[PDB]
Amino acid sequence: AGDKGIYRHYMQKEIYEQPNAIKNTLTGRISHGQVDLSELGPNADELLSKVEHIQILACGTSYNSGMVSRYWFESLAGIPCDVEIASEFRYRKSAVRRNSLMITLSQSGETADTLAGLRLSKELGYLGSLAICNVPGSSLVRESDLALMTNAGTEIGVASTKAFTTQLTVLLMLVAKLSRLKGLDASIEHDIVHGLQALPSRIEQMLSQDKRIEALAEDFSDKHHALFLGRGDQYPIALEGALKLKEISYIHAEAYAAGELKHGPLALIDADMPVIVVAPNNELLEKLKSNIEEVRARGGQLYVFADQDAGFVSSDNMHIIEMPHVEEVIAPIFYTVPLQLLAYHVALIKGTDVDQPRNLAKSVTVE
Amino acid sequence: AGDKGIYRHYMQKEIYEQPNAIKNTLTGRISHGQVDLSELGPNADELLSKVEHIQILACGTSYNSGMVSRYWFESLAGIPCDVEIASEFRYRKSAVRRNSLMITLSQSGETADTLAGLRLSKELGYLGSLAICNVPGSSLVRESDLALMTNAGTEIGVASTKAFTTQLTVLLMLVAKLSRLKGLDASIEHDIVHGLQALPSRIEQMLSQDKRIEALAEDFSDKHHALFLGRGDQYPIALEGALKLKEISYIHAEAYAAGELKHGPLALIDADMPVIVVAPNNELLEKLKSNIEEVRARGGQLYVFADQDAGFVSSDNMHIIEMPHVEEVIAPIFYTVPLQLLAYHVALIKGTDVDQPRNLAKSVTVE
Ligand SMILES: N[C@@H](CO)[C@@H](O)[C@H](O)[C@H](O)COP(=O)(O)O
Ligand SMILES: N[C@@H](CO)[C@@H](O)[C@H](O)[C@H](O)COP(=O)(O)O
Ligand code: NA
Ligand code: NA
Repeated sequence: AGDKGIYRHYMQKEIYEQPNAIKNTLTGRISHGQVDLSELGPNADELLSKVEHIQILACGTSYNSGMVSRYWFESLAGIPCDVEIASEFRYRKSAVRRNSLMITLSQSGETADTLAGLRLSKELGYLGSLAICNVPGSSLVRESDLALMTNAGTEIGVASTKAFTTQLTVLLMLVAKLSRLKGLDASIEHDIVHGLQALPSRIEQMLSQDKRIEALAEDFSDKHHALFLGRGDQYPIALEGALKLKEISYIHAEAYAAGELKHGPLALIDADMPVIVVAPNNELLEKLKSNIEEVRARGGQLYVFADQDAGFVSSDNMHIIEMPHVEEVIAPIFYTVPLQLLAYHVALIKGTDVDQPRNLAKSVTVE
Repeated sequence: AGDKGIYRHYMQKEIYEQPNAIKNTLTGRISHGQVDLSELGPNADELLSKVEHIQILACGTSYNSGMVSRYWFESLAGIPCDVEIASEFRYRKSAVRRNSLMITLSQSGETADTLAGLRLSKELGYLGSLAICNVPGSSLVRESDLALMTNAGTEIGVASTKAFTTQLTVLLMLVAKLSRLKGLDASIEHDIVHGLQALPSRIEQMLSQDKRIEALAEDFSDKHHALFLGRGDQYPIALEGALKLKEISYIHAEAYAAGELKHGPLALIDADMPVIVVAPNNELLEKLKSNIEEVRARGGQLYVFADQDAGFVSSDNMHIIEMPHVEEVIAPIFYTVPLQLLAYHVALIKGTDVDQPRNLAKSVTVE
């Protein structure tokens, strides 16, 4: 499988390779401050400029990356985007949108549900298909019209880390390139390229503070439940942080849109169910603190990952886990890191099988 | 709040009122075997025929009804449909679709997030708005262009039951009416009207077998977790059955698309986490049984709600909970019932506050 070097597990290694991985993914693609996707060929732009809707299919952690990207495609490139679990798409009769581009996200490029949604799509009237993948020569790559490799290097750990952040990096580059094809304000693209060029050092910063996440992991290591909350583009990061905690600690962690906490889940919260919040602004955190106060009688606690610049202050049931300020455009990618490290340190404390969590496999090559 | 008559709780009452409620919702709307929405006025059809995309906003149980309907709008009326949590829509910059109809679903008609998504939408370029609601003269009704009341009678129980099934009934009628405006095969509409006219007696049948659900409730009443799985149009019913179990039993029940069980959650399953499956076909059940077998060493068990006609047979770790055959078009509505009764009987056994579950309120009139 490969040399782990100084890391104890492939996953830890892959988490620490994120900066170099994202660097590698940017290589050849940034030319004079603009996204250069010329690796796609001379007719690529013709197709891309035709796109009026983007459809994304994937499973697991790859669906979570697609979900983040939808907020980018719509808010920044102004393009309608839908993301769907691959198995759900493949078994339903769908209404295909005018001039829709079909994108599949997959680390392995072999996931059966995703490969099937792609095969099916060819007969449904899509403008064409684009594979974002980390494995060259894999089926999803071979069978798509276009492919943008993430170039993260091989990922051996079953719970994906660098493949996810490099996927979001390729996605943001596509959003950039599409904002330009649509003749949208050039600042949209520059903000993205700048967020991207900073990203590697911003994660390297996040990594240097791993010891603080380790301490936090002690408060979750004996818990059997956890609720992860996020709003907008951080909603999917909360999805991804609960998936990672499920995957390698086996804790029953579920994600929720922050605004729906009150429409149900507050009834479950007690001391055995910590609530994590991913990069909330002030207005949202005020609501959440008011919600957690409703459950103080049961020891409800909020754990808030947030920009030190927001000025939030920890209280007895609200713990601010301060992070460096970072560019809004890349914040979803950056806030993933602490959630990967949290899951990893909980797994270490418990002594679970990080690189091969029970009953899971790197890629599900069967439907 | 009203006479409970012979029922112990408003919720139980509201669950047993479903047949009469759905009847009441169909009243005046079925004319010579076709959906008659003429209550909307003379220009309604002009607008509706213009629709090329449907956007639905709601929270909680109302979002779950919208999610079911998306599969109907796309598979039957051939119309692109997107459903979004109201809070998520209201805080993001979205890409509005060409000729999009905006629909809000709300029992109370006052939910702040949903009312806000509606207000915002007026300035975004939607063809117009339609409120499906159970409270007349409520804000969402007053402020929308069109409204289709569910006429379920008042719902006092905090966890919604008849408002949800009457919402899905109004939704299927709209799908029918739109298939006709698009000049689609007339059978689509007749299948729906027939499924609908049968529905009341089909639920009355489901209700007569309440004693069998009660027995099943004993197997969940001491559990702290539960995974609900569903595929396609039953995926949202699994969402709704896990929400109900969360709401009134306080058990940590989460729903998952059946095809993603393998992409994560299988690592969590043990004896303290029963897996429920909602109306799977043979192909899907074979996969799920193969998945549950992977976790036999930890006592993993599947509880399958399914058409007696499928011929499924119970085994030591797969319990078939047989149901009468029903028309495919209304199956999502019918399979909701047993999940409402399961939650209700678990709550009864535990002695939790069914009609006012801890920390919840009928409608969340604040954001
Ligand atoms: N390994 C898991 C992610 O941590 C799993 O959910 C994975 O994301 C899923 O199987 C999709 O795999 P793919 O990206 O290779 O398509
Ligand atoms: N009462 C709950 C449903 O059982 C809650 O989630 C509710 O669905 C949500 O508040 C939406 O309310 P509404 O339908 O009145 O808009
Ligand atoms: Na945001
Ligand atoms: Na189906």
